[PDB]
Parts: sequence; structure tokens; C-alpha cells
Amino acid sequence: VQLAETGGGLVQPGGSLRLSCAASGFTLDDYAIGWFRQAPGKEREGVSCISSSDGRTYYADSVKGRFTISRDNAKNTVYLQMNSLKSEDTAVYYCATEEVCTLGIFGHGPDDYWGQGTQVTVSSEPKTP
Amino acid sequence: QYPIINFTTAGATVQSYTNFIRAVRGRLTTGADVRHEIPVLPNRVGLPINQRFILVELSNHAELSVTLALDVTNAYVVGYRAGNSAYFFHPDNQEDAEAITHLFTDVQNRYTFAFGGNYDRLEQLAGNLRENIELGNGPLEEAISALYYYSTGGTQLPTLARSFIICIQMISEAARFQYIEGEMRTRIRYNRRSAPDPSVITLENSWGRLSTAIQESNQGAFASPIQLQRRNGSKFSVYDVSILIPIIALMVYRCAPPP
Ligand SMILES: [Cl-]
Ligand SMILES: [Cl-]
Ligand SMILES: [Cl-]
Ligand SMILES: [Cl-]
Ligand SMILES: [Cl-]
Ligand SMILES: [Cl-]
Ligand SMILES: [Cl-]
Ligand SMILES: [Cl-]
Repeated sequence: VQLAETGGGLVQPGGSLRLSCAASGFTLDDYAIGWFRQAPGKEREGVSCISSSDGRTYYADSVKGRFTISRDNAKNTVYLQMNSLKSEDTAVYYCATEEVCTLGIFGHGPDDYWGQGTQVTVSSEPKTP
Repeated sequence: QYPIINFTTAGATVQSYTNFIRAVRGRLTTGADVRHEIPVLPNRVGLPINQRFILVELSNHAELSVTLALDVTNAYVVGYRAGNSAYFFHPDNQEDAEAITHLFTDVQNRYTFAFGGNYDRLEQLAGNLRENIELGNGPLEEAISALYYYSTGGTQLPTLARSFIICIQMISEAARFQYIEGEMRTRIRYNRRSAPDPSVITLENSWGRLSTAIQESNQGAFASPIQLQRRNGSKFSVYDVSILIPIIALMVYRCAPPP
């Protein structure tokens, strides 16, 4: 069982990025998949989730209208399209499996599986690779 | 005389249970009153009797079946049928006592318990709190059997009350809360039984207050926070509707929608 995240990097304010979460060893089709983010000195927070039922999607207020989550079942992969990026979006982004979408508010579930994360930095000026 | 939704524990899967709960929800609400992306149940006031109840038929591999009756106004169990016998919780007023005479009308062997179906009473009768009653497909199969065997003289009251606690959580509370449906799905997926953690218990205890806070909210904010618990028992406060949208699947009607 592995969840592999890619797509992070440094992007300019107002720019866009697409993160990928690819599963191995199991099928993402029968789980909800959530994106979470941890910014420096801040509580880790749910960002977006997509249900295993009927493609229902949920978003944190702070990203509504800017981020879009989607799933490609044939590729066993979930994506987070991030547009209109703001400095406040800088964080490590994680994906995780859950049975149903919760945006993390009840804590980690005992059987939830998390990836290792990708750094997203929103800034006009260069930085650490 | 009312819509019936069927489910069996025999060979149950995540998918069969999910499809069952979806059907329950679809019969509890018309979908015409949705607020903050959460459906609202029908208003009880003036609700015609033909619209008041739905039936949930549960079967197990031993070929026992019981049919629960749910009140559409609160998604809660009011009684059940086993064969041609029916049993009802104590009703709260004359109108509700009259309403339940319209359930299982081909059954003359009918009994109304001296107690209601609230958790406080059922836990007292069961001799155990919800935190010590295991849930899962096995518990549900056993609860079906116990409800059935009350009608043959084979279930004593503590076991009956425990079995009601199981059914109410796995059917009524799962219909109300997608999060609770998810907790039951986990138990099916991993073929396990376990008691509900504090997040489940506190949500159950908070459904009426959450329904109020959402319907009385202003700019998506609650007038006063509601305290919930995480799975590890730690306490946190909720101030706004948005984070509850994925959690809550149905709300009891509290007031008319905004103009
Ligand atoms: Cl979900
Ligand atoms: Cl069974
Ligand atoms: Cl109805
Ligand atoms: Cl009510
Ligand atoms: Cl009695
Ligand atoms: Cl009572
Ligand atoms: Cl308890
Ligand atoms: Cl469990």
C-alpha cells in the first residue's frame, strides 16, 4: 500500500499548479480521498475531498472557487487543480484515504492511509529547491 | 401502506450497506428543502399521515426478518413488526399515538411498550452505555434475531434494548450522518465489530442542536459554538456550517427557510 504525491513546487502568486495522488497496492475507487495541508506554525487542515459515491466534492471555505478536486479511476489517481494561488496557500500538501469525507475534523481514522507530502510554495522570488 | 427499503446482513458489503442507506435517505426527504447543501426532513406540523413513515425491512442469513418503522420527521425508529406481531415505543402525545395506528394495519397482535426509544432509557434497560455496545454487521445480524425472538418469548428486555441501540445507530444515525455511515462502512470493510468512539457518540447527542445551529445561522456562522469530540476524545468547537456539510446528511426541520 502506497500513496505517491507529485506536482509540487514554487509558483508565482495568481499562478496554478496541479497535484497528483497515485495509489499502489490497492484501489482508490472505493475510498474517499482528501487533500490536507500543513503550513508553518499552523494547524494541519483539510482542503478538499472527493467521495467514493457519485463524485461528490467538498472544499474548505478558504479554497472554494480556486481549487478543484477530481478522480481518474482508470489511473487510480486523484488530482488537485490549484488556481489563483495566494501566499497563504504555501504549505506541505498531503493526500489520504478515508471511508467518507471529513476534512479531518475528527482526527485521523485508524485505517486511513496518508502519503508523505509535496511542498507548494507561492512566492514571486526564488527559494530552496 | 408506506415505502419499504430492504437490506440483508447476509453477505453484506460496503456497497450494499451504502446503497441501503442512500435509499433510506431518499425516502426520508423529498429533496425539495436543502439548506447549505444539507437536506431537511419534512416539517411534522400538518404532515399528512400517508407521508409520515417509511419501513425498513432487515433480514439475516437465518431467514429471520423484522421491519422497522421510521418517522420521516426525525429519521428515528418508532416500532417494528416480526411476522404478524408489532411492537411500538411509547408515543409522546395523542397525535403520535393516533399516527402509529396507521402502521402495520394488518397486524392486530400489537403492543406498545411502557418506555420510549431514547438512548437514556434504552441504556438503562440494556444495562450498558453505547460506548460499551459493539456495532458492525455481526451485531446487526444478532439484533435482528433478538428483535424477532421477542415475538416468541425468547428475548428478555435488556437484550431487546441493546438490540434497539444497535439498530438505531446503524440505520437512523447512519442515515442522519454521513460520518456515521462511514464508521459503519469501516466495520464492514474490515469485517470487525467495535463500540462507537467518542466522535460518534457526541455527534449522535448533538444532532438536534446542529440542525438548529445550521438553520439559524447567519453568514454561515453559528450563534453559539457546539462542542464535539474527536475520535481520541479530545474536545473541539464548531463555529460554522461549512465544515459540517460532509458530516451531516439530514437535518430535522426547525424553521422555514429564508424568504
Ligand atoms: Cl463521502
Ligand atoms: Cl447474516
Ligand atoms: Cl414523506
Ligand atoms: Cl420532529
Ligand atoms: Cl413494556
Ligand atoms: Cl422513556
Ligand atoms: Cl456511552
Ligand atoms: Cl472499527
